[PDB]
Amino acid sequence: ITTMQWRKLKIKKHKLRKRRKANRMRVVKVR
Amino acid sequence: KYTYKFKQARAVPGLVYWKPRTPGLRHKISIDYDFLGVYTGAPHKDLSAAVPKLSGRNNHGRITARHRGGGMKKVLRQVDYSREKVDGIPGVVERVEKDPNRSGFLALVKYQPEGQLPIFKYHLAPAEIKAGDVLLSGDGAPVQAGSTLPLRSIPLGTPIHNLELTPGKGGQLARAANVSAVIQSKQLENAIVKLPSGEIRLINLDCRATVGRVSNHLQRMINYGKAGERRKLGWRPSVRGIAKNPNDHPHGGRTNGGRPSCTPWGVYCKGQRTRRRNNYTNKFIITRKGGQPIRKFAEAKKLKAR
Amino acid sequence: FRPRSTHQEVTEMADFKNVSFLTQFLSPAGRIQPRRVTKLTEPLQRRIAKSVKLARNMALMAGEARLDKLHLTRVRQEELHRYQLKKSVQ
Amino acid sequence: QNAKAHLVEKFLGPEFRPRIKQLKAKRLEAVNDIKRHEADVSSPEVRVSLMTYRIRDSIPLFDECKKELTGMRKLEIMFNKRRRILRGLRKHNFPIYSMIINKLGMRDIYSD
Amino acid sequence: AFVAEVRDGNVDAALAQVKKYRKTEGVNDSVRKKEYFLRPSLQKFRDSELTYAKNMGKLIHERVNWVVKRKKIKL
Amino acid sequence: VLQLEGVVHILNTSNNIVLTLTDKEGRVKAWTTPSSVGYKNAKKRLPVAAETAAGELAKRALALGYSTVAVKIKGIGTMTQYAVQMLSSSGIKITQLVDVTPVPYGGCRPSRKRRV
Amino acid sequence: PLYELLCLAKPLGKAEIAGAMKIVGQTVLKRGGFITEVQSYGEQQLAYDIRRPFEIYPSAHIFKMEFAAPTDIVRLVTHEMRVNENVLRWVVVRRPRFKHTLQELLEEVKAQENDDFKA
RNA sequence: GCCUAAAAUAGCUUAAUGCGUUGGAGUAAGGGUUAAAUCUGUAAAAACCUUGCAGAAAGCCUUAAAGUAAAAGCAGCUAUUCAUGCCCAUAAAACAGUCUAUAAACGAGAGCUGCGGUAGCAAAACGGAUUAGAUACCCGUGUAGUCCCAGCCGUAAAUUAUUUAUUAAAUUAAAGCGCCUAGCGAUAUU
Ligand SMILES: [K+]
Ligand SMILES: [K+]
Ligand SMILES: [K+]
Ligand SMILES: [K+]
Ligand SMILES: [K+]
Ligand SMILES: [Mg+2]
Repeated sequence: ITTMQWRKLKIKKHKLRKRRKANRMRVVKVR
Repeated sequence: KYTYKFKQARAVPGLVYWKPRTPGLRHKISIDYDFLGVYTGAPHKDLSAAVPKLSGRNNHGRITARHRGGGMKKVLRQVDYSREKVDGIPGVVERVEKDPNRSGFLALVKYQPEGQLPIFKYHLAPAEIKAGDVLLSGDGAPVQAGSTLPLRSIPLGTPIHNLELTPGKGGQLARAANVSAVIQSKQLENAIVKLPSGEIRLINLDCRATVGRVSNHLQRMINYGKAGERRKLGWRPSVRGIAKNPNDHPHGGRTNGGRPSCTPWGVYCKGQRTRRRNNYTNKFIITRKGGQPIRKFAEAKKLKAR
Repeated sequence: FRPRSTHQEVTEMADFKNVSFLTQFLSPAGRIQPRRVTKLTEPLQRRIAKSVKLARNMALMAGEARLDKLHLTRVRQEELHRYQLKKSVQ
Repeated sequence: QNAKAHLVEKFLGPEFRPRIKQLKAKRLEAVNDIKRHEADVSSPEVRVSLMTYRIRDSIPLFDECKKELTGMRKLEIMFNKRRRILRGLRKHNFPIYSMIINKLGMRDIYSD
Repeated sequence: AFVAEVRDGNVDAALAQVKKYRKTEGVNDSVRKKEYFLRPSLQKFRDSELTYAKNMGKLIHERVNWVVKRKKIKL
Repeated sequence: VLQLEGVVHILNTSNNIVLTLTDKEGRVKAWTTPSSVGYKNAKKRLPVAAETAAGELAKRALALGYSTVAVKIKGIGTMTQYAVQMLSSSGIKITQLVDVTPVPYGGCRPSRKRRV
Repeated sequence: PLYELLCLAKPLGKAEIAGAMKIVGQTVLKRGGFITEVQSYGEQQLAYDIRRPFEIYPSAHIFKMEFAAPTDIVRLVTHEMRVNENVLRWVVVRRPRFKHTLQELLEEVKAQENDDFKA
């Protein structure tokens, strides 16, 4: 795998982690 | 701090984790005395006495200690905190018993003086003493758990308990479950000792102490699951100050906490000091709990007056 | 030219007690010399290093030169002279 | 001073030796009945017996030391190897297979 | 602990000996290591760079030595 | 009066140089530093500041009667060269130079590297 | 196996040193071993001083003992050294079982037979 | 018989560092930056000679790893338990294989629960600077964590595909598998 391929995946992983933390402390999870 | 994960795990040995069959058993955690080898029967007949409950009432018949009374029958044990009687005679431990009046464990020791009958006594059980062990006191005894020696024959770093303030009155300082004290240095006629609360104090070198700790390491893991569990021990409920009426408590009014928190008699209870500034015992205290020097406490309002 | 001990001598005298013998493999500052300087086999290199480390634990050697123990050289020579005289008389 | 022969015997004996050496000495003596001749140490009867004895001695060892994972993995490897050896003997030489099972008190569960 | 005696007031000579002791007995190396912390994976890379520089210097002077041996160059 | 043998301790740790004069038992008699002479935050790292501090210490040492001294150096730095030379040229005789720089056998974790 | 004990004790009198040595010897004998060598080197000056909480010892008395005993003797000897307060530092090291290897013995046997065969 | 940077278990050593540490001596700074300041001191600090207490880590040897520990990984000293590796001398008449559908065990660092410990370092946090802004990089303090014991979690840019023959490698031909079929796009459902 190349550096370019790593960077393309990096952005999507960051977005998923951010959303999960927001729903960590909510009654109704946003999905 | 109790958490429900701790009870679910059911890891620590020596505890009884009651299954949540009923609402009053869900959070209940107790001590398993059988698994530890602790006797939980009746005390020795010649070292015990039955007494009535006082329920916090003095000779005038008025309540002086609140929230007491209404428990089970009370029986008291006689404990020999000073082993000066049996200095030379060795003792053999017969049993380790539980006493509902204290948080530690008591040990029953039999002595056999030459030319006399056996003698029975109660002693505060050290951390690692079991039935059949041999306990010794006085000069010529090893520095091991369960031995009582004067402070002049104890190493600095050895933990100790049941320390005497006065030369022969008896041990008074370190008694609670799983507590100990250490010696930092020894001067001409005094030793610097750190107490369980973190206070540095001067104690005469001719006082005696016991090597080791106290014999209950499961005290802080207990959880009473019911109100009635502490009723059986002899404790009564108490009412919050802000729940009462104005004629009963300073917090009585309809509003909650109109004034800073205080006792039922109006004394601030969130930091105001109660020890006497000019107490005679200031000459023996070097550092108070938290690290405050004695001079800072003794001379604090005198500077403000000046 | 400097003295060199034979590999047979090393295997027979490589012990933590023989501080004098072990000194030949230490630098003037008191550190262990590498194998490329001692000219020893790998098994012999390990034995010498372990002997020195064990001697340090027993206070028979110091990890480095010490300023407060500079009189030992005088002491060792004085002890050596007495021992030689005693054995010669005997 | 006189010589102490009783001291020499103790030193040359198994008294002053590690535990493993003493155990291994007993294992060899226990196979004196099934070996082919006085010096047989490699016949299938001897090899299987020695592996079985090692397993029995290792059971108490790992009940106390439950964290020595390296030793357990070695034991597991030998455990599987012995099964395949017995599987081969049964298919090709039943009479030898029968003797090993009878001597060691095993069960006939090594078929395919 | 290195002790350098001063003879005839030649302080500069004593200073030269002190520098030699530090380099020979590995005092400068200890100071360099303790200036700041590096992970074992980063320390490995640092050691490679230092060895690479040493090898380049050895190669350069190997070329010069051959010229001197053959052509008897007075450098 | 002037027949006094002393010790001069030089500490240099990449930011400042500290010179202390002591007797042979370890009791301090005088001490100097670049900031005590007039050189401040950024100017304390110059070789001129080290020389001035060394000269001032020598003047006090001679007044007290210390003419023969031994120099103990701790640390690796460039200021030690100038301080030692100034002491010799100021009239103080130097008999020995001793290096006592410590060396941990393992030790504590240093701080992280600056990502400047 | 064969073990060797090196002990550094305080420079006290002979009676105190003898008592410390006797304790180790009886421990070996009780377990079922025997002692081969007993030696003393007197008071020696160390490379650096041994420090106790309030004491400094620049010298010590050194003696050595060699004994053969079961593998359980090491813990017993270690306990005795810790309990005794006249001992400053100690170490126990294991030694080879035999002086001569099997190969060396065979060569001697062969040489003897050759002499007999020639005779 | 010896050896071991192998694993588990138990004892022991201290170079340096820290302090609401002891005594002596001495007086204005110490610390830090591109340049400064916050911060620590003058009510007696740093520096120097001494005293006490404490945790972590293992200079030279020391080098790859050449041990390969199965992989993750592994060098302060000594001993026990156990498993390897070396020499020298033996042993087997019939038995022992490769690969893995399925199943199981081991498994860095971070993280979670309880118990003990807390020097140094350091997420978060709070101040001083830099800058158009600095919510970052730099400086000063500094809690979890890093450490010990018992559990949970099973994730890495967590090594070169495995085996036979040939071969320094390579190349050539086979045996049993897993995975890929343009990219892009889910916290889909189970
Ligand atoms: K209430
Ligand atoms: K009110
Ligand atoms: K992990
Ligand atoms: K990774
Ligand atoms: K493809
Ligand atoms: Mg009401």
